[PDB]
Amino acid sequence: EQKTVVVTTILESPYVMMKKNHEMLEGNERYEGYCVDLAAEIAKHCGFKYKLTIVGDGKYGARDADTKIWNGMVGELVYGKADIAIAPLTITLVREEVIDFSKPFMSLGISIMIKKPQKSKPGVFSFLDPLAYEIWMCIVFAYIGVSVVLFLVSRFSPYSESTNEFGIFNSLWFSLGAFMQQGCDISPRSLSGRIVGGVWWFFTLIIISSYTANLAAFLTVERMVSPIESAEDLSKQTEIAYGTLDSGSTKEFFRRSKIAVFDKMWTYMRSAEPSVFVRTTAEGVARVRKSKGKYAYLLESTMNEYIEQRKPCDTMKVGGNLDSKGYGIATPKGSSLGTPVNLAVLKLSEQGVLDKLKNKWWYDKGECGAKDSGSKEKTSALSLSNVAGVFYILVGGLGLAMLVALIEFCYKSRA
Amino acid sequence: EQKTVVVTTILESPYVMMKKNHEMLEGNERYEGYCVDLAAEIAKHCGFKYKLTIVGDGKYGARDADTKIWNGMVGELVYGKADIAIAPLTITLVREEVIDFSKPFMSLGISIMIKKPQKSKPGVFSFLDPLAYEIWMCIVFAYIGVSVVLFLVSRFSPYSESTNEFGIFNSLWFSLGAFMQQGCDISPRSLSGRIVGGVWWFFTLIIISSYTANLAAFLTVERMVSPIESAEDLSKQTEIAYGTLDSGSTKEFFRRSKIAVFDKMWTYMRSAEPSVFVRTTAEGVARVRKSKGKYAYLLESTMNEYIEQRKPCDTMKVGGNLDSKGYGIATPKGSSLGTPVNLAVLKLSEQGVLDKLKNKWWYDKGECGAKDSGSKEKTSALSLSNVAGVFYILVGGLGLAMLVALIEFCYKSR
Amino acid sequence: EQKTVVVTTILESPYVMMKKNHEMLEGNERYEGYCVDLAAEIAKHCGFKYKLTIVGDGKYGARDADTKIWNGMVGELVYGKADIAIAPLTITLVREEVIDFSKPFMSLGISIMIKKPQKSKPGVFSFLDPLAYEIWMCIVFAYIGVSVVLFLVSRFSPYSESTNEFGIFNSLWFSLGAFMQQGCDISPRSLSGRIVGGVWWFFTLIIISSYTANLAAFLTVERMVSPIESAEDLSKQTEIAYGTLDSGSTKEFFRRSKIAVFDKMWTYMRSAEPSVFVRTTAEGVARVRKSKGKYAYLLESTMNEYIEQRKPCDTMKVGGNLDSKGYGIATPKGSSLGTPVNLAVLKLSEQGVLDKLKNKWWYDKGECGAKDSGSKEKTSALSLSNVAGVFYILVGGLGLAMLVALIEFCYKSRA
Amino acid sequence: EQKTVVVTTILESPYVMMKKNHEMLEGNERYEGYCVDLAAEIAKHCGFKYKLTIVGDGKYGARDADTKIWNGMVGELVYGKADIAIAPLTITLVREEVIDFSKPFMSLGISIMIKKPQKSKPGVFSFLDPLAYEIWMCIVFAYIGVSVVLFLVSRFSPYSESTNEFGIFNSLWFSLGAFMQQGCDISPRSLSGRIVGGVWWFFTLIIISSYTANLAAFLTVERMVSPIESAEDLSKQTEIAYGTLDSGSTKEFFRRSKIAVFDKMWTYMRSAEPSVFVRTTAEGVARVRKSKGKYAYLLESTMNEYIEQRKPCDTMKVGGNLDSKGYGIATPKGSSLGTPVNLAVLKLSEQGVLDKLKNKWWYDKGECGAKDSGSKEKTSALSLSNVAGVFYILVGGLGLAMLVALIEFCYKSR
Ligand SMILES: N[C@@H](CCC(=O)O)C(=O)O
Ligand SMILES: N[C@@H](CCC(=O)O)C(=O)O
Ligand SMILES: N[C@@H](CCC(=O)O)C(=O)O
Ligand SMILES: N[C@@H](CCC(=O)O)C(=O)O
Repeated sequence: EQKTVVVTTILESPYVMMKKNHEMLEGNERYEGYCVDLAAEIAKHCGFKYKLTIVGDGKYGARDADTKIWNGMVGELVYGKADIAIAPLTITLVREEVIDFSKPFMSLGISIMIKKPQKSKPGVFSFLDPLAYEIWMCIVFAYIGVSVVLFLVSRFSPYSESTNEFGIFNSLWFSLGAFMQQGCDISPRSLSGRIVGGVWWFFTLIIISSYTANLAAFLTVERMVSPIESAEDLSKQTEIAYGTLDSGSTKEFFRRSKIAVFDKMWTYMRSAEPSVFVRTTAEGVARVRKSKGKYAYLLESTMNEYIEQRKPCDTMKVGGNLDSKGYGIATPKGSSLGTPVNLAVLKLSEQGVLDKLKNKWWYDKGECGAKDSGSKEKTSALSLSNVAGVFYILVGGLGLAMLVALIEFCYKSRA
Repeated sequence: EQKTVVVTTILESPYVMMKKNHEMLEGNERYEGYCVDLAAEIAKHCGFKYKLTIVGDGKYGARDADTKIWNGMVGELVYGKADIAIAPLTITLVREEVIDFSKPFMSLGISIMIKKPQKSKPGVFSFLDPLAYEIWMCIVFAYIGVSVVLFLVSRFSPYSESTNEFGIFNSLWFSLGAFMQQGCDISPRSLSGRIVGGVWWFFTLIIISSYTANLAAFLTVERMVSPIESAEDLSKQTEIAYGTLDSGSTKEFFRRSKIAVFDKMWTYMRSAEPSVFVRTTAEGVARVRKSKGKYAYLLESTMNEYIEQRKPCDTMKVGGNLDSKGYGIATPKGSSLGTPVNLAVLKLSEQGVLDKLKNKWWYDKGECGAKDSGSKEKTSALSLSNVAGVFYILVGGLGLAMLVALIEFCYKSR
Repeated sequence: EQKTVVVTTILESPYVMMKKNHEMLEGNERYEGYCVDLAAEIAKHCGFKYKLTIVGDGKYGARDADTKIWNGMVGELVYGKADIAIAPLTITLVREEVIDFSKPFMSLGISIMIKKPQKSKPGVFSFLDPLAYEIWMCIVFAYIGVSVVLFLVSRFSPYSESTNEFGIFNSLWFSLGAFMQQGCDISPRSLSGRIVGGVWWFFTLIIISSYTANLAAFLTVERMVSPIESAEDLSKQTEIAYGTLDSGSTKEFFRRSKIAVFDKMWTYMRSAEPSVFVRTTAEGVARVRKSKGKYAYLLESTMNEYIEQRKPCDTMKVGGNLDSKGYGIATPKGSSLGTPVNLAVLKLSEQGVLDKLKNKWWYDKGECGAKDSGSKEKTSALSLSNVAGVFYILVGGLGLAMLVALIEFCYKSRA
Repeated sequence: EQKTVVVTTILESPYVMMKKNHEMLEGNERYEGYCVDLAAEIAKHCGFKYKLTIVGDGKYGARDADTKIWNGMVGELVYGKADIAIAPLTITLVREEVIDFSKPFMSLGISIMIKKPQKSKPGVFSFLDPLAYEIWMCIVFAYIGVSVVLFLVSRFSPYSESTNEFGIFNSLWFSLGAFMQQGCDISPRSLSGRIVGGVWWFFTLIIISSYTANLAAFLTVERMVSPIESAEDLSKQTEIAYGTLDSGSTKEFFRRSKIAVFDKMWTYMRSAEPSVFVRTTAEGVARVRKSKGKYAYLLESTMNEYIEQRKPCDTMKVGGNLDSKGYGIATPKGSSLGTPVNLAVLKLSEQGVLDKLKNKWWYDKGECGAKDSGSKEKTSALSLSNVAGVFYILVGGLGLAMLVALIEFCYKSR
């Protein structure tokens, strides 16, 4: 052995994660993840020891403005602080000119991530929502007064007061049957009473119509929600905001491309304020979760499709991949080990362990059941929950009437 | 000029804007006069130092009557206190008399701006809206006629008369209960009466279904409708006062205008009470936003559009352009600089840099861009104020209902 | 002297029009219009003899790139067959370099033009349209059958047929009461009759709801028509095609300006086939009038304002002016007439005689001005006409029942 | 001294187009398109002389079985008919090892294409649809319970036998007459009975209002049917058939892909009985359009998005595409032409000129703006089919109703 090769790597799940008790372990053993396995396979096949090292400045890095200095992991490769890079370093021309890459071993595209919109489980009494509290309260008050006036008018000295059935209790019973439009078994005969009947009928006719119309409009508006799709709406949408990782090559791609859609996006991202960019993936996704709908995030599809299956399961992909790129193992210019590394990559590809490792690492952590897949878009049908409440009132009424009849029996058996 | 010039300029947000560090920036670097420094191409060719200098009077300037004294920009040019102006100033013959002008770099016109309309409170009797007056009337006459005809045939000589309930009072009662979809105990029991009952039921079914459908449509889609649209409306104006900027050449234009509609407008604005004119852009803006429903302000369309995208997005252009005029460079008569700089404007129009000059200010600040019907806030509950009218009718009817009973009681007292 | 200067002009209303008796008249009096009047003021100020001449090739003309031979009126002015031109020749830089122009005497803007949307005249029976013919037919049969079956089953012997009131006529009367949801005076007694009643009730309950829902939808859709406004979204609309005059200045404007919306307009004008372009203003207007709704036209606003006020009145302005331009008297390079002509124009402008002409040729010619004022038809409410039909049925029913009572009298009166 | 080369190409409609003067022109003039002007630009940079020819086999063509002797388009290179290929051909290692390939000029991947869905014939019982299934049972059980409780409370010794009319049969009849608003023959005389009578009315009012509202919502903004969410479903179902273009590189990709779903799909298509593979793009299109969506076709998405715009717009992409692959120029081993064109491809790749070509050959050909619903349909009346179901129920009810009377009469025949 000549020397242990110094390897640079940057923390991102599931490529690299801290071990449960890494502070107790050896420097190489401190880490666990996809890249730890791939590095051990390279170490086996190429036959040399290695030292895992975290990137000190913690970013992939790009050309510095107006200085042409390189920072990040790329910086560590060109200024000789380390010998080989095993990390999600993406291949693009502007860095190919100064560092060398192996053959690609994984494929990816750009993706968009948003919060899941809502969980709108209907309330036990949502059916009242069209009319609001005040109207119901005033309807209740009017109900009483109508019966009281009808009764008082109906019973007075004909100066023969017994010649009508409109007692107090019947004077209540009539208004309720009137209000539900169920008709009645009796009719008032006085001029005053006929006036009262007319006006209560008109009141009913207005109210029921207004309620039905408003409810129809309410359900119709919901149908046209039309959520954002295919990333095209973000060309014109402006209530939403979006941004990307800093110093990543997503940013270079957006500011360098000239396709009118992505040119418009870059114009937005360079003019939108305050700064939409974010310095780490973890707090970027935390920013999306906090914004609870208003801020979207752009990221590599591999990472997006890792996250949405994790425990919180509160976010999802939208749209397809916008382009295509690949990952590669990287090494300094003219490093003689680089071609052995390419051979190792080719052999591990042919042996299919690149499949083995991915099938190990992604699906086991996919503990979310992926329920509510969207394969049944409500079928427009009005579910029982939306009106459930109404049955409770009916059942309670019938339950009450039993007790009423029982006390009526106990009365009639002793009065 | 002494190989040096002080370029007359005015702070107007679409064309010249103060930099933040204005306490310490000085010279042209206090601003971003990209609207000028391309026309300074000939200033580059001649190499003379140019200072973008604030116009001393802070205004477009004017020419007095009688004395013909020239104010602000105009004064300082004609008095030789300044030498060249690249200010956003209107081409007009009254100024061509004493100064000369380049080819205009862009064209614009008179525009009119009002406070953006907003939904008002519902009327107490707004529950009537879906059917309009005529139908609400005709229903009544139909009801009367139907009751009378039901009465008549129901009291044909039975062979003894009055062998049925159907008196005129009872006939009105029956027809009223039948319209409202309520339990009516008595029955025609006879061919002509049954015929009358049928059609009346059909009629009431159709009316009710129409009303509910139309209201449902009404509550889904809203349109505020602007109250005015044209200069003709401004000639038929009820209360909304209007006037141009003071010292603005549009005012002189109105004084000059001979066409009968504009002459009537001018004579009104002359005969309107004082403080009908305003002296500054900010004053007009503040007056318009203060004028919830009382005043309207006239300004150039380019400023109107430049404001419309600012915050708050609560003002709007209405109507078309009233005329057309150019904006251009102005200079004292016969200046050795004013002649060749016209070549700059020409060749820059050929280069088409005018498009960049526009975009950099009107479109880079698009900000408050397109809003449309895509998604809406929840319609929310129907408020109590929107149907309140109905309750008053009910309580009024009940309150009335007692009096008839009391008078009946007193009537039968002897 | 002056050798009878020749003036070129192109026929276009209202600038120049044929005299109705031009078949036999001679001289400049053979014409009428704005321009032939204005020629008299030029002759007044210059004091020369002149002749009107019709443009042979009938178009204003353009560079005709790749051959670079001018044509039209401009052709006649540059190749020396025309001494001076007085016509709606607009001033543009590509012309000023070949020919001189005077000071502008009138101002113009470009405008869009469209057909009126035809008014939705109500029908005498428009109220039936929600429910389609076949259902209206079949309801009658269902009614008849139900009534007959109810009668037959009601009056079959219970083991005695006098025990129920459900005679044939009463059986016909029950069902009509039931359909309109207006209750009834009597109820079927037997099990079979109760079954029939329940069935008919369910049927009517479905029908009435379906009718109301459909009608509400039908009205709602009408509201959101949202017709083309400001006409710039013709850059986004594609169902409606639009043309432009050939060899006119408008045809140059869309190639020569380079604002993005006009770029895509010009791209459309390039690609659309059959060609949107047209040879003469009259037949372009004819194209718009016949190809109602789906076709549109671009023209100078002065000409549009002339057209839309004429008696056919079937077309209108839309949107504002796009830019600003003017017309001037024109003359060859170095012609001595040019400056005298400019002085004449200046004098007539200051003397306001330009208006003294214009007023005669537009304000008197307009004879259509009907616009909604004071109140508006379109606002919200249903017209009487929309439900007119219903009142006729009611009136006819009441009118019919009189004759029934009269024949009832005629029967009994000789018993 | 002089030298020329022969080129292979294929008439793929977005990439190469037959010029109308197809009778007698040369291949360097017969054709236009993305491949044609790409080749012209390449020859502009590299300077070499060439002649265009169609691939003589006219197809991609399959590998020779068990020998892999190359197809026409590759053989014309390997067997010296041509020296350079510029065609929509997939980059793959099974080809790269035999011939060299340029840097890819585009990145693309497989997608499904299916027939655009259309309105189906309405179901005979579609009148049920708005109120959902479970509710209908609850209504029935509530009706029964209400009738029983009414009867019991009506008859549990209200003080006794014969004191009231409310038999159990009559109680059920009352319950039914109260729901569907109609004539009420009798009424509860007692408090408990009136309580029972009350709430049922409120319940029926709510139910009816809800149904009629929702149906009206349904008939505006239809937005219906989505038969396939992704090829996942296509792997779960078996009714709709599918397959790739024959000899296509998709077939080789599936032949060796280790993903369980794709391996299942491969084993199925290999095991599929009828002719699932098609030889030409035209065949795949015609087969899909014919099959009314019962067959689905796999292709590279860059064709799919082009065909989508070629009217009629009756085909659509679904799913977010499958994978990523490159298209590039190819060159046989040892050919000197290889690197001097590869450097030109690199030049074009870095200069971005390809974006002009993409605009010229895809986006300038965009026509089908009906995607955005640029025109608004107009509603139509309900057909008899859309409600026909209820009539059968009515007639069946009457038919049943007649039989009871006869059996009753026969029962009372002794
Ligand atoms: N780490 C990626 C970028 C990741 C991202 O921006 O989402 C790169 O090397 O560019
Ligand atoms: N811009 C105008 C002032 C505003 C106005 O005329 O109303 C001018 O140059 O005088
Ligand atoms: N004669 C007009 C024609 C206007 C047009 O049709 O565009 C001109 O000078 O261009
Ligand atoms: N014809 C291309 C693509 C076919 C496919 O998509 O499988 C090739 O075989 O290279």
